[PDB]
Amino acid sequence: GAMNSSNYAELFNNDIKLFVDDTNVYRVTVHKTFEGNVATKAINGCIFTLNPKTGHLFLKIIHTSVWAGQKRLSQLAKWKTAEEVSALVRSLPKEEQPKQIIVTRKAMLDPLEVHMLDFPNIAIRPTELRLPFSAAMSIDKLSDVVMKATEPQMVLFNIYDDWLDRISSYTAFSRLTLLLRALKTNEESAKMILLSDPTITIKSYHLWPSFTDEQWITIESQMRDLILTEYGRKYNV
Amino acid sequence: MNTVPFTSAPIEVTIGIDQYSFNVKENQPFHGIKDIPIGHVHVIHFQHADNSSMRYGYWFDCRMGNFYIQYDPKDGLYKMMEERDGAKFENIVHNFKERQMMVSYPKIDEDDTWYNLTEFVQMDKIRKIVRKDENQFSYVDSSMTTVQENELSDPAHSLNYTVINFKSREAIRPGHEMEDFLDKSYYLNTVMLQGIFKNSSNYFGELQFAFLNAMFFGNYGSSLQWHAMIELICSSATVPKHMLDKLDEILYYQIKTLPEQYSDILLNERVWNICLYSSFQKNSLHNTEKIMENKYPELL
Repeated sequence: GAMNSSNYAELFNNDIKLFVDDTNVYRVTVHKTFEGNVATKAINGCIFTLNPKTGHLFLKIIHTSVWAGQKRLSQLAKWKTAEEVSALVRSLPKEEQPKQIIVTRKAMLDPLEVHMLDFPNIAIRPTELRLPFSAAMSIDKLSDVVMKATEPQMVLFNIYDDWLDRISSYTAFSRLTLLLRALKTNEESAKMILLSDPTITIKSYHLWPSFTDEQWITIESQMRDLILTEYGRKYNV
Repeated sequence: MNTVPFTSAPIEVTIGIDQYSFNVKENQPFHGIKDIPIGHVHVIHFQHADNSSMRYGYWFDCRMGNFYIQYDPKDGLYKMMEERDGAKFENIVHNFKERQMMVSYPKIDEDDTWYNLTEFVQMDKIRKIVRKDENQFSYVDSSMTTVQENELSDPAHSLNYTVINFKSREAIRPGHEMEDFLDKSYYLNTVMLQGIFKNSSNYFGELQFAFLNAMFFGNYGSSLQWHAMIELICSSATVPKHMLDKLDEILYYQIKTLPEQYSDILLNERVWNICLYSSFQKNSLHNTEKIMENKYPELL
């Protein structure tokens, strides 16, 4: 069934599962043409496939050449996404294939379902959670590798860095989702928060600053404060 | 003109013959239906006055034999049976007509309804859906489930319709996932028409039979089958022009005959709005669309 607040700890049991998010697969700029009509230019995108228990990220880069001469691109992008998910599963050793894939948007159910007909025992699931994974292109290192690519490419990461060495999946996921929620609501402030102190660096093999435990508390509180402030502004509360 | 005699009418029952139906009172002297048009399949169905659940009946064709009805008090129902003694059968049927205890199949001569609803229905195909090969006629009731329903229990009593499933390997060629799911012409034309049904008339036959069982017995799985086969055609970009025109006719007459009051369970909002208005074939069902709008614009 659908994933929601009630069955949320299932994410952290030992059943392998992946979240798939397609919000950044087809990315365009919108501009005006010499004649004054509107036109789009596509930029590179990505699929955000993530194992919430282990932090492993299957960043499938979607090159703009994919779209050349195609119509109904926003529709194609769902199927292209399902295709790349299926191929990734097929690429994995059997014991590593997921038992579940959770699509963060309901319109992916049918394309994935169809592409996974070879995998009838992988359960394709929607979610009622409102996950911030679209803010993934607010993480500087991911945005960069995506925008630089010259071909289709799979770049692998751990989105938790080395956090699990000191905290549980549950906590690591809540941190991730709070950072991205902040990023999504006010990226300028969110990033300010993360980098104000130049003495805290990002390891060349990491995505986020090497905060101490005490410094993560301060950060997470600063991020919470950010998210609440933005809410009053949006709704005049 | 053919006859289906009844031994007796022991319990109060509403008897149907095709789209017609008569109330018959407990031990009212009723002894069959005469003047039944040779040339088509037929269905004689029942609903007991005490149990307005379980409609049941018998598909038959009088070219295949002399059939009669006989209430069974052990099993509690009107049973169809075959009489192999032609002499003995003409004798019962003549004595009953003489005594004039039979209703005449009430066909208006202008009326092509039953032809139109049964055009492609063949007894030989029915008896494959309802496998019971020691009888020439076929029993169906309200509660019989289909083979597809069974898969997601007793197979001796199953409706062996063709299984249609749009999210299946049958339906979707490897590598053409998106194309085949959005345009089912492959599935319709190669898999079903050429592959399984062999021709369009057998397809339309099962569609019509599926409708009819939904209409007469409220068979839910029959209703599901009927819509599947409509949707399959209406979700295919490439359909023979002769099928499109025949479908529009088939459907018109089915919508025309449905009881007005039943349009809520027998008609699938999604499929119909999809076929009439979203599908490739939106523009290809002008009579079905005209009649749906003027008669059930609420569903739409």
